[PDB]
Amino acid sequence: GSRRYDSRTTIFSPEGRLYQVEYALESISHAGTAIGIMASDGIVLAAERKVTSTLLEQDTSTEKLYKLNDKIAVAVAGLTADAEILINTARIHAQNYLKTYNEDIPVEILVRRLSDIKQGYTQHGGLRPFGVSFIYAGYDDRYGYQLYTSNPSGNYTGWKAISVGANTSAAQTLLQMDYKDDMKVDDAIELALKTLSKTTDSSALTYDRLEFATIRKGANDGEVYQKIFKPQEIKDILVKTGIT
Amino acid sequence: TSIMAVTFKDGVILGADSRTTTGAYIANRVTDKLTRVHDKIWCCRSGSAADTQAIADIVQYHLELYTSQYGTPSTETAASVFKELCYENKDNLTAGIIVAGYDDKNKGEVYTIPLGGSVHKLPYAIAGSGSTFIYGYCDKNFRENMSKEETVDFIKHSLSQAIKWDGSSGGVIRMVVLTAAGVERLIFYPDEYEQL
Amino acid sequence: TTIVGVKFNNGVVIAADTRSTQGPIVADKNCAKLHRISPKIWCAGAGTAADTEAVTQLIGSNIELHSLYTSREPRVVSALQMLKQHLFKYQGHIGAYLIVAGVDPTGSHLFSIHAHGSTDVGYYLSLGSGSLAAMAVLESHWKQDLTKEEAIKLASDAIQAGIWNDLGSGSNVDVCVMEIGKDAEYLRNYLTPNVREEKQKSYKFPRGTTAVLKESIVNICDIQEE
Amino acid sequence: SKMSLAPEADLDSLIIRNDSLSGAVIAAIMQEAGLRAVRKNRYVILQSDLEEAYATQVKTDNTVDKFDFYK
Amino acid sequence: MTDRYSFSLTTFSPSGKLGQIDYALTAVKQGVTSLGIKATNGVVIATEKKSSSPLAMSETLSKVSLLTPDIGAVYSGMGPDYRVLVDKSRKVAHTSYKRIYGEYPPTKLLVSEVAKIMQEATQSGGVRPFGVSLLIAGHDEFNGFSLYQVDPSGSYFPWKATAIGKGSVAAKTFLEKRWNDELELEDAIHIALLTLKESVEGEFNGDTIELAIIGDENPDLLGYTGIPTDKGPRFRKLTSQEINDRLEAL
Amino acid sequence: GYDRHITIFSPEGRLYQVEYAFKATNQTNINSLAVRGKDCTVVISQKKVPDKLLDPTTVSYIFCISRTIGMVVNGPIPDARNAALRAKAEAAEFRYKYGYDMPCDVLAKRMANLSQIYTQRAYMRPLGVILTFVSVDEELGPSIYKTDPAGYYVGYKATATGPKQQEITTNLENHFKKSKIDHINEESWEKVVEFAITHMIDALGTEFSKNDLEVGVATKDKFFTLSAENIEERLVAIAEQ
Amino acid sequence: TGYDLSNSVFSPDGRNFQVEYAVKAVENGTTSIGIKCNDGVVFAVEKLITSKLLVPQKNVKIQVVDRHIGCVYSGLIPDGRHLVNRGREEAASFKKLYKTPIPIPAFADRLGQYVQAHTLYNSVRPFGVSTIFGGVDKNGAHLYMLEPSGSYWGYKGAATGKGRQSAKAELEKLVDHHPEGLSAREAVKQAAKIIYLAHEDNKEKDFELEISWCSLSETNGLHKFVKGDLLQEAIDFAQKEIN
Repeated sequence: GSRRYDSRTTIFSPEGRLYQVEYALESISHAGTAIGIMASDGIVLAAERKVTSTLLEQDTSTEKLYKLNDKIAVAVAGLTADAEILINTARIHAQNYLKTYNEDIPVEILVRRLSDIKQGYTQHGGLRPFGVSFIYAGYDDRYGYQLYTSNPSGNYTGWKAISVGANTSAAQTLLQMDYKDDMKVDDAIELALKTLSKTTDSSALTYDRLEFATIRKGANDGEVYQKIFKPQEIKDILVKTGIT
Repeated sequence: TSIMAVTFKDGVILGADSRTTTGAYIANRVTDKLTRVHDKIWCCRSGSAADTQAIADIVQYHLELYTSQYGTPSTETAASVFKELCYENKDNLTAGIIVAGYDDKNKGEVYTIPLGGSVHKLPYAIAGSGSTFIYGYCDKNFRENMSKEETVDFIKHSLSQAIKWDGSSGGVIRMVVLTAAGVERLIFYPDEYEQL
Repeated sequence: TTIVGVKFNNGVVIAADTRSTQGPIVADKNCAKLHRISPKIWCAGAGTAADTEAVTQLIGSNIELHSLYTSREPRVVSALQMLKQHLFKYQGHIGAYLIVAGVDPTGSHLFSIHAHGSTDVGYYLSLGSGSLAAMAVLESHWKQDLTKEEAIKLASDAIQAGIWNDLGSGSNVDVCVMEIGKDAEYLRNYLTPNVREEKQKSYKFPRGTTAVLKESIVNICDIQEE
Repeated sequence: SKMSLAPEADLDSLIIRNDSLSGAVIAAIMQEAGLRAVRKNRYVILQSDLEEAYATQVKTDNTVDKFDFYK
Repeated sequence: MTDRYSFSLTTFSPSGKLGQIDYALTAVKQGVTSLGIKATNGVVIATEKKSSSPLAMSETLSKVSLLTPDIGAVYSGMGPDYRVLVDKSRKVAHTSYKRIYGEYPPTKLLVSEVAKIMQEATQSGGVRPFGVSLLIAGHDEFNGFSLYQVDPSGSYFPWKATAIGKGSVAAKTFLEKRWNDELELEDAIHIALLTLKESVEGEFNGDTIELAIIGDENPDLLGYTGIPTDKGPRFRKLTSQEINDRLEAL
Repeated sequence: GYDRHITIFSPEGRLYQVEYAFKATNQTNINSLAVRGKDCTVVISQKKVPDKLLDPTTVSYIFCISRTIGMVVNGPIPDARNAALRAKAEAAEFRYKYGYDMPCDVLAKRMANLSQIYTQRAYMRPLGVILTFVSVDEELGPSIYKTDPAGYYVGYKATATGPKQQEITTNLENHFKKSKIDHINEESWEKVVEFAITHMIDALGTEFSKNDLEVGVATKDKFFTLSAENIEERLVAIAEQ
Repeated sequence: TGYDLSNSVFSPDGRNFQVEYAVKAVENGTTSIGIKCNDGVVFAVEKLITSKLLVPQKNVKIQVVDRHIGCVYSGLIPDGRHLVNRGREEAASFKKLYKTPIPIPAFADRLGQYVQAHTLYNSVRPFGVSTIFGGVDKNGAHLYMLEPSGSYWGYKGAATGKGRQSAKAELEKLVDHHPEGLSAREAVKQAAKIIYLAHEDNKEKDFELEISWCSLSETNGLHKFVKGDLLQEAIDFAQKEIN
């Protein structure tokens, strides 16, 4: 019957571990690198694509930066296919909360909601877990700027600066020596590019293989404007900060 | 509306009028009330225009499927499918239907299904609105096993009277002659049948 | 409302008035009343105006899909048989009255379909409040076999007569001619009976006539740049 | 060129059909067309024989033989 | 009688990579060559006919198809799996966007509804991935022309010109050097054929090379006149005579 | 192990289980030939009745789907009846919901899509019949579409199926190579049958009695199979030529 | 290797092993014949008497369906008694909807789909029974035999069970001598002769003969049991010749 062909993707191992969730972590270590830095007055999200040929039109392309409403953007690392599914369930839950309380969703709710969806598949169902890891950059008046990473376990914790994707270890050690608490949005940009410049597989770092988006409070009246940079602002900011 | 079917020596003959009213206003003076639900089993419709048209498309679908699997239906059989759509839904549909068929093993047969939902094998039937006014005229004049010339004249005199006294009937009298020959339509114009 | 459908030799011509009403008050002086189901199958709707709009769009999609799936041009009787079934399932709540006209590889057809799912054939048809005023004109001049210039005149006369003699109809006559083996011709505003005669005066007020309490500006553009 | 052929027969008809063939399969095809010419009793290899012999000793179908729905 | 498969048949092999999406990407590399080029005033997509036999007609088979009047598609991989995915592509375009907003979906939009169909062929239970890769060329009002590739994984990408199938390695090398920014739809047609001539060893009749443009609108195919607001279909598959013109233009 | 029982890909990249279905087809030793007339279609297939005990009438491979559509089946007969019964239901349902008769193409395309769902679900097994539909469609004229367990189908100028289908293909090709048209031309439907049987006697080598063949002919608006008397008339016409 | 464990899987050859196995389970049952006479059908089944405790003439293995379709089977006795039970729904249901007794070629079709369905999933076991069933409707007599695979055919005599070799060889000689179509009244005495001959490879445990017939002209096309004298005459007829 059906039992013969069954993988069983929800059992414990002989040592009290979940093999299948471990392996989801492994496939996230091949995908492109993504970094987020938290300054006093904004957040930088900066991600390196896995594609780079010139026939590909990377200019209009967005596969790393998504807006969830008008205050919370996420970056993706993992299966880009899988990630679009969780993003529409998040987009919808972010909006339901605005419908029922006429007040923009706290960052803490929208992150805790996505985590439990992922948790859900390893608890029951027998479906294979999700193969995605998010960095949430968002702004709320309660704590100011906030940064959160969640992985395919569903455990999320806040951060001051974090990185998922290739060489997670190497990227964290470069940031750790340089980061300071008095950073402004100008200072953070310069540390983000430089850290991707030291880890990239290819020695050259180009404007076309980088995606980049910030959230700054320099929008008037105590508000926040999310901009996902055009390819012509990235190009100018790579010559300004002296990476090329 | 005023329909009828008269079995005769070779098969069976159906006849109906072509009027469809919505109160005093006449919507259609030329409408076919004799529908083919198979190539040897026709039916005549009276009652609510919609209710019976819904039954006639659904019976046409049940009998096509019957043919592709089990072989040619009988007239008996076709009558029993109407029976199951009328009786089950008799709280929603108003359906007065005559089913008239020609087998090659039993000649012409007539089953009539009045508003209730029962079958009745009769040697000739009348139904509709204008039927009331000719029950007496037909019972005097119907002999069994008449010749095809005589039977067409017997159906025309009938509905002639049904048209003259009823206000819901009128226009052309169509006819379907349903025999071993096949399907032969006649039509009788208002000039012709108002003298006889 | 007045709607006529007149079959002739090589096609069918279907024409309507343009006045759309909301009780005694004319809602729109000029409005679309001929709906397109597919490139060859036009229909017109009387009765409740929200019901015909919604039903033609629903039978539009289901026949557009069906068209791409079989790779044939749609036959008129498809549009008739999907309407019949969908208007019955509701037991006659939906108050849609349509004249579905169209051409196809079988020939031209012209049907009428009422709110209960009852359907008929015809060579002339009418619908709406002033339907009886159109039927008198059809009966008077309709003869079997007409030419395209002739049939178009007969169709617009009937709507012409429905405008003067029924209150529900007014303004323009729209005609729509579909010939066998040709592109459908939608001839918009084909007869204009009467335009609004001038006013006696103008009424431009001098600036400063209204009294204004306060003023503000409402930023509609997205949150302004960084 | 060694063998006696009708000038009607033409090699250009053959070359397009198969997209793979080797110098030893070709050797066999000519033998077969010239062996079949003996049954008909024709001095020359007529284009009927050449065509028949082409379709035999080729095959090369094991992979899309009845599994053509991979395209 | 029952379905008792509810468990994924796609699991993570112990070194990442979902085993079944790797394999399916191999059946996409066995398929017949297919390629597309984007210009500043159109898009061309072209593919080669494969014939079961000389008995089989090939005109009856559609290997290029329409999704909407402005978006056409062409595939590489398995024939059966593309047929069912084109029909599920038209329903979901009509039901979650045509009825609800009127107009036909934008091209960005439509690719995402098709990518969710693919994705849920591994997340869900009992199934395996579609064995096809799509190219989707189309035209929307606020971004011009665009060209997309939707892979059996679900990932999509905008390209300027790409190819897939068995001659994909050779074809994309040639297109890398030949493509430019200024291009006509007439010039691109000449590049699309020239490449696909190297990849097809079989008969190169204009019967058996199916080419289709998403160029500009055809007042003639609209089917009705007298509405200056409506516009014709931008898609147009070329007949066999017209393709034989561009061959003698080589 | 569990990649070759169910329908998932193998590491190589091929649906083994589907591939195994095609070998299940040629397990009855029926051969068939099908040609397009000028206004009709003719399909002959051998009919071997093994034992004396079997009643020769019930054994049949030609199934009447509608007036418009005939269907000749190659393969094991349980799956025959299962695909013929599902075909009949779709033929009726089409008529009901769209109001005209189901064309040949549309019945062929509905079967390929059910066939696809059967190679994509895990618990379903693909049906091991190859279906060929003959008809005289009203829009496109004479037609033949041949469908298979994978879910691939295509049009045909003429076609054969069976164990010795290769021999029969060579003849059907040789004929369209000389005449240089897509279809046998002869107005009458009686002489397309005579031609048909000639090419089977060549391709199989077998001489046919009237019982060894079972003949089906689609004309305008009726599809019949010929009675055992009528197949004897045809074979006197081959002998007298 | 692993292709035999499960149903609805094919081997590289193209076979369903579970279905090939089920025919071996049919092969153990008792001998059962069916003779199509000119006017109807005669079913006859060897019923083994296992022990002196089993009650005589009380364990009928002939089940009727409607009023005119006899069913007799060999194989797994509970499993046959389920396939008929489902068959009493298909008949009673047709009769409700079309108000005519279900015709025999149509009943053969309903059963066929039902058995064919049970070779399509891993989740259900294939039926381990061969059926012989037939009767008389307005188009004449028919006889059918239903393999556990799901195929069925017309027949003029059928057999199943251990004695299928000797029986099918004897039904050939019965259609040789009587090519006109033997009489129904006579075929009772001929069916008896085919059970006693096929019971010489099984002559260890004596048996009790059951016969039933459905003829247009004898019983009005209604399926009955042969009982009383005509049955006690049949035993005599076959027993005198094979002495």
